[PDB]
Amino acid sequence: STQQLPQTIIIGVRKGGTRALLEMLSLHPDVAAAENEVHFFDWEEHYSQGLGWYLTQMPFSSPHQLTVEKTPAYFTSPKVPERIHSMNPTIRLLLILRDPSERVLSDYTQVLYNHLQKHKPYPPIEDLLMRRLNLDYKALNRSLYHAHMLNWLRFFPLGHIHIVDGDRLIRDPFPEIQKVERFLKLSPQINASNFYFNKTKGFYCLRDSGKDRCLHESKGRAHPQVDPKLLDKLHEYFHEPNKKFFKLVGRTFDWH
Ligand SMILES: Nc1ncnc2c1ncn2[C@@H]1O[C@H](COP(=O)(O)O)[C@@H](OP(=O)(O)O)[C@H]1O
Repeated sequence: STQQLPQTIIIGVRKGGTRALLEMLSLHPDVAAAENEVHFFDWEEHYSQGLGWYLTQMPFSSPHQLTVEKTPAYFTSPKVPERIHSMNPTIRLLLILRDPSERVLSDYTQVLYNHLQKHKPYPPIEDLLMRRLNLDYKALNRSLYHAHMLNWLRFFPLGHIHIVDGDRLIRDPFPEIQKVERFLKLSPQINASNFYFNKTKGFYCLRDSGKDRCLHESKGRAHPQVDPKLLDKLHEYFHEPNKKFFKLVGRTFDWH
């Protein structure tokens, strides 16, 4: 066993289901996953240390294993594509995407939770979204998939960026995971019996080697109720950006 630079990276999107994807992929015997978000290419304190530092953060892997890490920030970080390209132009990238409006709500809910833990006030999402639609709200920008995808496609062939349907992963993960295995040239080792639905959790959980487990409590939070009129501004806001994205990647998703 040795440390190797990652042959694939889960690059985002933030709140798209990056942890679920990593854990599920790690069920494969030929996959070695970094346990934590590495934040190599996006944090200057990390990137300035060089690829040698990145290598030290990698899991140890056997000769027939792929090494993977997930850092959700990469996708929406302008500087990151060029840096990854510098490390490895032929790398295979995984991008997991959810409905952009739902992703916005997921993003808000996490930041709300962060504030609650610190006993700090945080405004209802309506306050952040409206001002007309508030275009200064950073979570909106992270859902502009077309805009960010353009930066990546300058450096990487579309064929080397596999898009995981995050909505479908939540509903029925196995078929999505099968496509990831194929994309990565992995043998189809994962099976439907590796997944079981937990009604208490409200999400699918993982079964392997006799051990059963659901994702961390921070994964799968209830979203707030939103003024319907505001939700409609939200859906409308993304309607055209979605069209542009569908044409860019040659694929449509069942989004609002
Ligand atoms: N099996 C699973 N268990 C829990 N959450 C899952 C899941 N599969 C997908 N997810 C999604 O992963 C999201 C978090 O993504 P990330 O790890 O990138 O932050 C969750 O967002 P929500 O908490 O809004 O429901 C949830 O929707």
